[PDB]
Amino acid sequence: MKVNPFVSSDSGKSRKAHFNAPSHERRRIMSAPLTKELRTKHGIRAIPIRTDDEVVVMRGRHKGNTGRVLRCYRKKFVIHIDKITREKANGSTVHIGIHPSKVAITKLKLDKDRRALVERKAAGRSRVTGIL
Amino acid sequence: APRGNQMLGNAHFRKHWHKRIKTWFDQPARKLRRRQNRQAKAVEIAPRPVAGLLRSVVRCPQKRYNTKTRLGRGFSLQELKAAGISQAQARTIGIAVDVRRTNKTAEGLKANADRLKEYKAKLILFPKKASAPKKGDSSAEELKVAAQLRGDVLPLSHTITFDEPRQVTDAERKVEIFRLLRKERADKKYRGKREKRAREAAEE
Amino acid sequence: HAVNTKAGKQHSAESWGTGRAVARIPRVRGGGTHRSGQGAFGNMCRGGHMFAPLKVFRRWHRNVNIAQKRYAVSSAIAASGIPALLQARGHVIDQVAEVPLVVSDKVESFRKTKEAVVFLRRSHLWADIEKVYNSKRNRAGKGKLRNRQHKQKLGPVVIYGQDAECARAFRNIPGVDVMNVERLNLLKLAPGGHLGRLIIWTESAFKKLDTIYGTTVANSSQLKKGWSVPLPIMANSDFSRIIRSEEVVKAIRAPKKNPVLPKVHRNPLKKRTLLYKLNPYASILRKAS
RNA sequence: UAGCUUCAGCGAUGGAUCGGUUGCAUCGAGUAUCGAUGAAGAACGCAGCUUGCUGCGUUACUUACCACGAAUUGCAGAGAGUGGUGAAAUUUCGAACGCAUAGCACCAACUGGGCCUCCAGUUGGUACGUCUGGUUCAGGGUUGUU
RNA sequence: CUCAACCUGAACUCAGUCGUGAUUACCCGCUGAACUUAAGCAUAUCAUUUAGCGGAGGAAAAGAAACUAAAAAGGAUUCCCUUAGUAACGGCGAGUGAAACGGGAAGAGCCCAGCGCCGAAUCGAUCAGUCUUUGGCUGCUUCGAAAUGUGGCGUAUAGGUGUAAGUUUCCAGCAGUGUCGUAUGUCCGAAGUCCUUACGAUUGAGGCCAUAAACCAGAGAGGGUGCGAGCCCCGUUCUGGAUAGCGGCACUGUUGGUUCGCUUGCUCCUUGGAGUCGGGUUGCUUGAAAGUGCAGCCUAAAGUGGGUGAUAAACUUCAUCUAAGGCUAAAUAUCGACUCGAUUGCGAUAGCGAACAAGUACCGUGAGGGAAAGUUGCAAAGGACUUUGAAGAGAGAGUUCAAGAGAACGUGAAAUCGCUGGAGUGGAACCGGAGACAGUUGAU
RNA sequence: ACGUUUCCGACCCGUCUUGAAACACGGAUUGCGGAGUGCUUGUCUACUGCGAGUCAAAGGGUGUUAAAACCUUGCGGCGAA
RNA sequence: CAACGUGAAUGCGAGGUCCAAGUGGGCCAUUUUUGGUAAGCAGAACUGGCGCUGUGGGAUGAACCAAACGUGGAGUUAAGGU
RNA sequence: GCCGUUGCGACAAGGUCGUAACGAGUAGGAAGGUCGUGGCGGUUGCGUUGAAGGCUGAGCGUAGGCUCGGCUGGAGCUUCCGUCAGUGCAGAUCGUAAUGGUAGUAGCAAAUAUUCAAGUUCGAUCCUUGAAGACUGAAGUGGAGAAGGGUUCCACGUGAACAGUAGUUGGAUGUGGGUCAGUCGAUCCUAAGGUACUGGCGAACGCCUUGUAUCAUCGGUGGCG
RNA sequence: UUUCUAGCGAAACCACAGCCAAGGGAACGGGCUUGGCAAAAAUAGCGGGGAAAGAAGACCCUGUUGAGCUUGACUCUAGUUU
Repeated sequence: MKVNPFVSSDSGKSRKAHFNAPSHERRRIMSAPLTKELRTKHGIRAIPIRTDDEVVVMRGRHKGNTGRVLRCYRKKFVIHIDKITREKANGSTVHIGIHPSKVAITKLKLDKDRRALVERKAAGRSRVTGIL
Repeated sequence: APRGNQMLGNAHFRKHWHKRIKTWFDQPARKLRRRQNRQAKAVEIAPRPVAGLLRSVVRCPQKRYNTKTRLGRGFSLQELKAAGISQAQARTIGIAVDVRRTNKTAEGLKANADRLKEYKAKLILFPKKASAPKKGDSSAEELKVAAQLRGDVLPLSHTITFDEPRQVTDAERKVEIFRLLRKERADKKYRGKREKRAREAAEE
Repeated sequence: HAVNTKAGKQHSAESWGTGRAVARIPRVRGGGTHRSGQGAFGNMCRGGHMFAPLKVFRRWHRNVNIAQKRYAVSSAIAASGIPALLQARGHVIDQVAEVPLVVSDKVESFRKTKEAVVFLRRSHLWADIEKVYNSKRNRAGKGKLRNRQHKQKLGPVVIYGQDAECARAFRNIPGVDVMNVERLNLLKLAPGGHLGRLIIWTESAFKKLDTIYGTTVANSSQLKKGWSVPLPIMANSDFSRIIRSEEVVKAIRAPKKNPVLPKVHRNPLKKRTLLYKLNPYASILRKAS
């Protein structure tokens, strides 16, 4: 149970915040878990997903498929993955949106900022796990 | 249309009372707010007592209450002089001063003088500048014991005592109490008429 | 809770009167919108004020006698010591060692829900927590929409005497409450107003019980000025024992049956045997005839 | 036979009911911050395509700076974009201020018309009341001096 | 008559300021109804209230006794409980109606005029230095305000002189040192998407060494994810950590200013608000009753004087304050504004008028009036292509768990209506009781 | 059994009214909404606790599943003349 | 205080207190009866009815005759009839 | 015979049973309701292998209503114990939304009037061209303006809605285009009148006077410069 | 015009419905009792009935309901005279 008097356990408030969150907050909301191997490799559990990452679908009708994430449609709270597509009536091809919480990251797109973020998360995890 | 045996109605609801309505849904909130204010004041003025100034001992005005005592606004100038404290010293030491109250009886003056003396005995005075203590200033191991007092300073005691059993005396038994009371009433009632009769006799 | 004092009364509505072939309800004024000419104000009208709008100054809270509160708390505590009442209230106490269940003061030293769960499981109180887990469900009705999404069973209540911050070990276990013996809550001792909550007493709380609630001697309580355990109006509360006691058996008279009535009136004038049974001389008279 | 009524099955018209819910109602808590440095409100305008709503003000669905760190998305398109926000900017009416109140006019400089007494443009200024001080004054109102 | 002062009054696009207009929940001053009740109605009541006008703040106002009272007395203001539906008012009808004492929240005291002493010791602009410069400190700067008196002492507890004792600093800034708060930003966090099964999709069911066991739990609040999730994600717990900023404190340093005071005893001197109070009358107002409060007109003071002590007046015992000048936080009110947390409230005819391009569409010249309107699907995958038609549209087909979920799309009631089959059918039809027929259903 | 056919019975409900099937009024049909309530004050009654007492107010102390619960009254209300 | 003991018929349990609803337009009939020429008119007395009430009969009817009512069956009747 | 009420009674039970008599009812009063509805504190369970909701056969109960079956539907629902209530509709010329018979009915009849051939079109009484016949008849059914309207103006497309028949046409609808001033007006002057300043009044927002009420209200030639 | 046709297409009203005689009844029935009777579906007229529709009688009365107006009604008042 929450103890912070300034954190609301109101379902309506939670839903309103979730569905009106700005882009930078939707970035945090659209987080995906690392696979077991990558988790042991990097020391972190989950990270805000990013374009050009590599993931594997863990649930749904496309479970088991792998590919690179093309777009993070934050407005629609979904990510488009490479090769995860269907055909419209006319024949054109459309990517199927997948919620990042239902995939697992297999490889991180790392740059200066992403490396710094992963280092921060790993250090914090080490600290808290040592304390626990 | 009241019917049968009833108590005649008396409700005062003929005004537009819906415009003036007061609810008490914030009573616990007000309680918590006042507790928080007391805590903040205690932190601000520590180690001084939270209650604030010391108050005097008083007798309730009317004869319906004059057998009781309660806390007063402060100490009279006569009381301060008897206890050997200046008004300015009392102000800086944290003693309430009642500039309006005046003493007309030795017992009432002495009760508050004793209260002031006891407070002065219990008082702990910190150095004005911590480095250099002065005269009248409390000692270091005394200052180490200083703690904030909560509630009224020198709270009064409202316990009732019973007089010790004694022997009934013949002088006590021989008095006519009812006749004495009636005699006092008659004397007070007829004082003026007797004075008028005496004046008329003197003129004659 | 209350409705807005001006709800349904924000229209400059007037009645059309008679002669217009419509009901005399007040109607919205103006034109050019569908609202114009529609009924207003009345509780029968769409958009009007409800009947007797609920007011905010209703009698929400109650004054409860302190003596009756203490009586209720004591009765709940006493009922917690009856295994049958716990089963009736639905607690699983099949393998519980004893009722009341007193436990060593070490439980007050717990700091981890792992420790608490191990203690419960070894004490055989995990059946109640599993029943709570199975009992969690969706609440039926509008309560779901009002931050009351789920309904689930209540588990045991651990009562401690000297808090070594032991409640932390128990907070996260569903259905398990924690209380301090000094301030015992009737709302948690008898949830739903029903007797027989399952209580885990620590040694300190069990020892302090007498100090707090006193005994049957008047003014025996020290932390409740003038309070003492109430006396019963019936000494022996089992109705069959008195009935079958030797004194009552001696006084009682032997049981009887329902009185028997003839029920059916037959026709001796038409029959022979009945008439002769009632009047044997009739047979002699007929013989003479 | 048809029509009418009725029963069973099927289908229309209609939008009741049920199922939640970024909405509403009430209770409680914390804070004190509008305006001539131009408020509240109104009008008009601003987007590559965008009427309305929302946002913004001629730097006009926003500039700068700082934090985070890869998007926006309907189609295009090319330290993103979000959040904070201390720098800069903030149209016209409006207490609304040159006078009037949907119009016209005065002062100064500078620039252009070739010159300029005449035009045009830009900039700055010209409201009512009031306080303090300044300058120039009026009155046999009182007084002194020639 | 010349010149020079003062007084009074002007003009300035003179130098520098200030006011106006908004907001309504609370606050302060005015103005001020009627409906209604009295079973009629005029006093009364509604009500010293809707409506109208003006003026502020974060609170406002009030406030340090011309008080309460009659004890062995209390001692500013504000607020709560109680006093109490009491005293009292009232066509004494209907009705109205306080306060002190008592228990508590909070508590903080002071400044003038006058008398007296110093007597311009005081102050604003401007100039020049100087600093930590949206403001401060210094002056032979130059002007001006001020003797029709600015400043210092000093105000009912008085006060002052002298004297004897004791005792003697205080403000504001800057820098540092820590100590503590922040509805202040940013960053950081424990454990299964494990096996079997179910599903369109699992979070659903079962199993995960162990006597006590999948694992975490100081985290089993909430939300999202293909209804169901502590363990998939954001989050939650850590009376959370790191970091930057704001503050408050305590101590050190340092800059500027400032301190002949302060208390108690003795001595001598000294000590106060006028068209105001009070009185008459008039009107309103109050529970205030031979006048509670306010105001108009007339009258109009005194100095142990004046006010008050609730029944008016004289003559008497006293008691208690010191009016006609001023400042002052806290406890208190209030969601109108900004930001938050909740609920035994409503669940789209309900709840705000407004869950949605709602104070919108639309209406009225205007003041103003004022709606209806939520729902495809997990995902548009929003029906390619063939075929008839000019087209709407239809017949195939495809997508989909599903389209009889196909765009006005969740569900899809009743009224009403069309078709197919059966049966009845002479100016009503429906209905209760009792059979028959058709039909339905049961038989170890 | 809201199907058909027979025999008997069979006037349209609500309302005011002495009297309604009425040539008395409302009602074309269906869905949804729709009316003895809240509070203050009395009285009686039922139940519960204590009992010459009882209830305690504002308030204070505590309480973090903290608007709850728990503790707390020279004094106050009602009662005891 | 001492004695005496239930003194007409028939039927039958009796008494007390509190709280409160609706009503406060009535109408009809045998007999008596006032006003009126009379009235299905107006006003009274006793009792019974309708109002509040269905049922058999009077072809029909608020009041007339019979008789008052749970839901069914058998038998017998009332008024009335064949 | 059965149901229930009343009285009495038996039984170790807020219950069962026995027994005798009884059973009208408006206004009204009580009692029972495992009759029904929505919450809360608890308790008992069901659910994408199908909840609520909806339609409707086998039964149960004197009744209020309830259980089950079949179909539709797609996410919630429920037993029992206490307690609470925005708790039950046939009416109120009730509110609101929708729908019938009337009924393919009343009706679409003032302003003289149209016809022929052709064009376009899937399609022409109604659009266009030509020919004919009529009408307004210059105080017009003509040509232009003021107020008002605000794009209705012009061109090209048009399928639905609208044009109370129709429509290929349109003041409709979609996409574009269009208003050029030294001389035409406004702009300038004042009329009736309005509204400011002072002044007075007013508790106040502000009002009254446009007047010797108020009033120190300026500007013109020239010289000098 | 109506009429018939093509196209288009309302409203009032509606407890349920529509043949009569007499009876009795709220004293003038479409329904009730006894009789007369009683055969689809319709078109054009019609104004006897539906005590037909329009409107909570504008006539009369009641209400301790109003309003306009008047005065020798009660109580006040601007203004004016002293």
